[PDB]
Amino acid sequence: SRKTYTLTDYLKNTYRLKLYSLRWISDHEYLYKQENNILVFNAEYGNSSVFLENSTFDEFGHSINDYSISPDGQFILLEYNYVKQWRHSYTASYDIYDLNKRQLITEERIPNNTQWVTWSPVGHKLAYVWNNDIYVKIEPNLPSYRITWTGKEDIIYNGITDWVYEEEVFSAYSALWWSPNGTFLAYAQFNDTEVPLIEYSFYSDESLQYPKTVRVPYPKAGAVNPTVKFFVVNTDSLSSVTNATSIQITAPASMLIGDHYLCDVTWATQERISLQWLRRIQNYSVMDICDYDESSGRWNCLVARQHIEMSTTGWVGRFRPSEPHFTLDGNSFYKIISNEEGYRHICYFQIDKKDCTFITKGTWEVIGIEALTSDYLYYISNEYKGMPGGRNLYKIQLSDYTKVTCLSCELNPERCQYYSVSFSKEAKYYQLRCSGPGLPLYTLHSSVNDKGLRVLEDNSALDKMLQNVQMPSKKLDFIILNETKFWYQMILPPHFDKSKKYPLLLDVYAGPCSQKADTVFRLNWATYLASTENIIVASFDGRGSGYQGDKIMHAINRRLGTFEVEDQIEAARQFSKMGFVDNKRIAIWGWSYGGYVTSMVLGSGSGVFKCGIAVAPVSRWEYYDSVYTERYMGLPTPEDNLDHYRNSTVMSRAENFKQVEYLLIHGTADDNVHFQQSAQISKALVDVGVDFQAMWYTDEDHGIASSTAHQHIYTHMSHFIKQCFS
Amino acid sequence: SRKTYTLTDYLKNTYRLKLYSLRWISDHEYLYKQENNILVFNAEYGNSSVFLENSTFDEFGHSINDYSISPDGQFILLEYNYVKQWRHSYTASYDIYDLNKRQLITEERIPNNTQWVTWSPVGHKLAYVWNNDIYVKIEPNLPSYRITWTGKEDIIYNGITDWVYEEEVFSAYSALWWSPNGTFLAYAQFNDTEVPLIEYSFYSDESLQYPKTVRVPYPKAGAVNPTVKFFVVNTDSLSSVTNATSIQITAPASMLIGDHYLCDVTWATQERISLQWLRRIQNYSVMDICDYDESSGRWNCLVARQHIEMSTTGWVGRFRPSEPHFTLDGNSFYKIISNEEGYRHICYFQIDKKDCTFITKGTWEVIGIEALTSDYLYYISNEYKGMPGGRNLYKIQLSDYTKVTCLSCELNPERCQYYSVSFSKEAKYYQLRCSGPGLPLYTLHSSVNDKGLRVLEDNSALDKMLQNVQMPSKKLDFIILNETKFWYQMILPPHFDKSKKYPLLLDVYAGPCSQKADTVFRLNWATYLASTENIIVASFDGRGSGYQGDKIMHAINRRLGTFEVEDQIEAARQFSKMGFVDNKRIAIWGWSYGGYVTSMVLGSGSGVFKCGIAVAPVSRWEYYDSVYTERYMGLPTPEDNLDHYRNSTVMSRAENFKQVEYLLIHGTADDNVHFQQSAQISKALVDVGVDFQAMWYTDEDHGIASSTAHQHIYTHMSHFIKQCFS
Ligand SMILES: CC(C)[C@@H](Nc1ccc(CNC(=O)[C@H]2SCCN2C(=O)C[C@H](N)Cc2cc(F)c(F)cc2F)cc1)C(=O)O
Ligand SMILES: CC(C)[C@@H](Nc1ccc(CNC(=O)[C@H]2SCCN2C(=O)C[C@H](N)Cc2cc(F)c(F)cc2F)cc1)C(=O)O
Repeated sequence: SRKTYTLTDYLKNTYRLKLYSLRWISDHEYLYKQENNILVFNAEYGNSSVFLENSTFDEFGHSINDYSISPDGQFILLEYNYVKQWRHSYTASYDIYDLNKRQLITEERIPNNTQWVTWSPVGHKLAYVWNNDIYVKIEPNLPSYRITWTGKEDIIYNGITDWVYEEEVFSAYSALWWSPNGTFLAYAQFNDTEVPLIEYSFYSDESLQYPKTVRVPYPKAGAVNPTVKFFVVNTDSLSSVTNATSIQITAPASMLIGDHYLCDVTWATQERISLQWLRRIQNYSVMDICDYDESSGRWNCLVARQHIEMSTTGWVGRFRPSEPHFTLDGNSFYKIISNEEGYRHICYFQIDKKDCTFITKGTWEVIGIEALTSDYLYYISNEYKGMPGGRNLYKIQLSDYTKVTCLSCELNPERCQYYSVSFSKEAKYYQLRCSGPGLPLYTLHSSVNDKGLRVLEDNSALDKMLQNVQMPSKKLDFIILNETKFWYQMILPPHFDKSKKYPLLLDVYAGPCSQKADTVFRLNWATYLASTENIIVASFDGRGSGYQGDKIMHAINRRLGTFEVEDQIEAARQFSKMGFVDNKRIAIWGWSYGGYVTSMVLGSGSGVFKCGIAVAPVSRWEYYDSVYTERYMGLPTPEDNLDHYRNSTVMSRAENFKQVEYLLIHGTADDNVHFQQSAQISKALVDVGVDFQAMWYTDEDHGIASSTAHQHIYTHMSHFIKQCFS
Repeated sequence: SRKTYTLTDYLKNTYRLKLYSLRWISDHEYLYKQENNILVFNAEYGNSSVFLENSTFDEFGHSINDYSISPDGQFILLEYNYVKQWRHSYTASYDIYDLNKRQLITEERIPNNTQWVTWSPVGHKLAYVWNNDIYVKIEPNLPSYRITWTGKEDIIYNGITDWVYEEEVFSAYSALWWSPNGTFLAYAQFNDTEVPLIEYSFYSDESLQYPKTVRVPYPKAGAVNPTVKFFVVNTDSLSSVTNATSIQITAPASMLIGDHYLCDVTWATQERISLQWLRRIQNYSVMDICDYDESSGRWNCLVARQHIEMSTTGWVGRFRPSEPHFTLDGNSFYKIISNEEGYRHICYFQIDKKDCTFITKGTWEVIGIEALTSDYLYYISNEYKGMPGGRNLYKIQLSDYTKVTCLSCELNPERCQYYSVSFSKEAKYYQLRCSGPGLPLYTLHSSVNDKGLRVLEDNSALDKMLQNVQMPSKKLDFIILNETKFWYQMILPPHFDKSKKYPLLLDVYAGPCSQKADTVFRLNWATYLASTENIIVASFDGRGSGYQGDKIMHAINRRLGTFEVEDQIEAARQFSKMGFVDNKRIAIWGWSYGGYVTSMVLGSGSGVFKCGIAVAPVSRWEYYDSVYTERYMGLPTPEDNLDHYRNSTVMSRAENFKQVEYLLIHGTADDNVHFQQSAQISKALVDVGVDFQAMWYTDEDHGIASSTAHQHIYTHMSHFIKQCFS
């Protein structure tokens, strides 16, 4: 009777998880693919018309993957030649197709090898970066206009984020920001002139005779940072002036004093724009609100309009200060910030009234400000049931702060405790995402009544297919320590016997403001081991975890590589004295930050573990970029915290590895955690004379994405864990 | 009773092998260290005086490792700051000490960071290369003279060999050649301008933040070769002319036609110099003999003086055409060359009489022309007992070629069958090196009587220390195949039972003109496994082995990666049907070329093996340098043998790896077999979905020399073999 979730049922991915990714084109209309054609749904009654045919693109000669329709619904952009670079950066070519005249444009097209292109919020104005310069077309068929000329590769990035501004701050490539009615366009430029490079080898296919040395700007902690500058241009007169005039916003003076960054820039009104500027020591940021001048033509920022935002126990925000959310008029806004008790709640500011008013309280951080009508503010947070990995949607009335209504609570909390959401334009309709504990369920809701229309995807298909197979189970809970409760979880095998000795495996990522303890239902490697192998996977959230207040998340400021690693072991301890946790067989594995921790853990004399696996792990903080590292360690100099970068290195513990069975794995083309860190980890043990299992993956970046490598790694880990155990 | 040669007794090296490395300063005097001081021995009676004190160098402030005394015995050069680069290249600083006035020189010293320095054969003239230029000092304290100014790093090498000219042709760095009476000096220059580079990462100690990208000129097979040029200068008038005039020798025309090299240049007389020039297709070389002109001042080469030397079945020579050996006058010489039957015997040439006369015959190649008095010619060869790995010294009389006397035959062939030798100047005394089968024995002999004076080192110390431990044993022999006998050998365990099933391990290097079957007595990793683990190590010489005629060595010309790999397995077969060779447990491991073979072997469908280990193995010949590769494969183009580079790639066999248990190991800073080859080997299996054991060694060059890495690797191999077996 029945089999289990094997490696193959995993790797080859037999059990599919149907989504329903849609994009609203208005306030009551969105677009949803259907494999062949692309239907256009009507938010309300759902009278699904067919927007664009599928066969209308066979004879294209190219392999097309993405599309982008302007507001006008008059042009579809076609993406192909996708060449991943970093996390979100990609270089490809695009073709514009005129929807109305049912014909494909031909002359004055977007250059091949572009870097980013986009529609403006309204109107089909196309802005784009190519060869590191910003060109803009008012009309598709018409020529174009170069807003910059200074653009010099791997030096001056116009309209696009360099390496570090991508991964750590914006988590995107798009360094341009269109204005509400497509009248203004604001970009961000970076002089990487003195920014240091990190070279390495790429080997391509067996045919390449001489390897290629990839050099890319990358400020490893304490090094030089690419100086930034912000501008704005009038996309209207640029067509009839010759050289489009590009006015620059500078300051804040509180930022000019030294090394600065650029947190999150967002418009408020057609002539009002708010820019958040962070300091290198990320405890002090300042938000600026500048408007447009009809006389002077310059963007002025009346000093009595800024909102200084500081932190006495660390950095500012979760991974950057959250984006403001202005009201319609544009003189009032809402930004999720750290409060007194250290919980992140929607403070309501005024463009001149310095202070604010938190329109929420308690011991439950708020996740994000989704929608904002001059009636309700639909946000997400971990309040219901009290748990941190519990995502829900609440709609607080802007007039009375007692009027706070949950919407995703009782939809079926027997199957849902984790959400996120997609709204229409005027937010007259929203699409909820139930991603756990049970199977994901996407559903539609009308806003004026907050009533549930219908079910867009119930996964009943996948579901019936899991009754034929003995799946595991997820016990998510908390343990008490130092008077505070910390959250962990266990992917328990089927037919769980709490009286027999089992082998444990700690799956730890646990990096600052993370969360390894949530109701999220995933069918990953954890799911295989738990079922087929009978190895209990477990993740613990300790003294650094986010979404649980600042007292928990900030307790690692500057002490990175101490508590979040101790707590892990202290956790491993708490499990030992639980019965089924067969002391003589406990494991710990981690990827990325997870590998780093899993590295400090092994070299602790803990002896709690028999073996361990670290994938692309950090091992000395000078080896990672500053915008992330400096935020949790200050500067690597004796005047700051250099003493600790040196204490928290996987290398100094190399000696205590003699007991364990370490297994290092690393992409030899990792843009993120440079192979370097792992090149020193090995050489560490080689010098201390300690055998260990090495395994490199050629050309593989930080995620060891490639189909083959992916299937490969998780295989080599299965052979390992099911050795060190069964 | 007794233990065995464990890993530790190996790695930590407990059992030492006393040598007796000496250097003759004349015809009856040499220098031999004594740890503290440095004694000077008298070749004859042996009345050992003490040359230089040890304490005379305490207060040196530096760490000194080497010394070099001029002929004059008037100056000692002191080496320190040794920075290994490649195989023989090294960069360090040197201090000259005046022996007579017992004082150290101070001003006008050798610049720090020099690249090579040397005494002339007579007189204390110092020639040296620094920053890629050739300077020469007549006197130590006096200034110096720059013979070149074109010297530009990683482009123009004056007085020093680039990467490829070091490893494959000269096996040295010294690209200058002093003339007999220090009157002339001849250098070799290299325009590496178009020579391609091979970059890679070096990571240094944990402190380096940004890795360093090592770029070095290196012509991988079929690429561009660094064009060479040869000169000569008058070290006498250079002191009194200003710019020392540097006359160039060009041609041969047979060489100007296309891509050429420079085999081996050697003087004959104060005004006679012979230069050997090879073609890119290494089957055709030409030796030139040019003299000095008193009128014209130019070095002329009367065409009727050259000695064309071609090969119809391969390249010319063993790894380069052997060096000529002229007679005193300088009009007659001896060069070991391939003869009719294809055996390398001392042909005797005349500077004008085109042909020659072989003063030796038979089925035993000659190793080398050691000494040459106008009486006898003391060479080495594998004639005695008929075996190939049998080295001995013979002294054939120049007047009668029947007068051929062995000297190292009966000294105790119960303990000796392998030699090599060090002669005095006028060869009035020679020091023999018995390196196998039993313990090494160094001894002295007088030449005028060829009588054995005394024993310089008998190893009786080490010896007595091997009676307390059960050492293995070495059965060296041959097997018959295709009517020809091929040589193999077995490092058999103690108390060998030829009736019980044992596990075998093929230790194969077997590359062109190599020898894995010889009477050499070594205490390496093989010795550990054989004893303690009871795994029978074995090496086989097949269809490519040298020292056994051309019919055996040349049978792989252009077919590299076919017979020498087949024969290996065919050999593995011959062992299987021998009893103790437990079929269900046979291994094969190889380093460098050895790993390559051991790679082709695994992917053969042979099924003969259960597992295998390859260290820094070649895996596609485009990945190695041309001067070595082109010699055994011609050029990688369809007009030559490109078709076969592609057949002989470890990658195409990636599929047949599913059965075996491959284990790849490779230095990540290998100047020789670039990590590249192994980066493709892995990616090969990753794509065919085949689990394998990877293990890289950071910064380690081709030999994984470093104490720690060395101990490490051989450990990781012991865990493996003693798993795949015991
Ligand atoms: C291991 C795998 C499953 C997957 N893990 C992973 C874990 C968490 C997240 C969520 N990201 C965020 O919330 C935001 S906000 C600013 C950018 N955020 C980031 O996390 C950027 C960091 N550079 C991520 C990172 C940190 C390290 F310390 C490190 F050594 C390597 C790294 F890649 C994404 C990925 C992965 O790493 O690709
Ligand atoms: C494996 C270890 C013990 C040891 N093996 C090794 C084997 C043989 C020799 C002796 N060399 C000679 O007689 C002459 S003459 C012209 C230069 N000769 C050479 O052999 C030059 C070749 N380039 C050597 C070589 C290197 C490689 F990396 C490779 F894959 C293949 C190769 F052939 C030295 C070392 C080692 O290579 O480090």
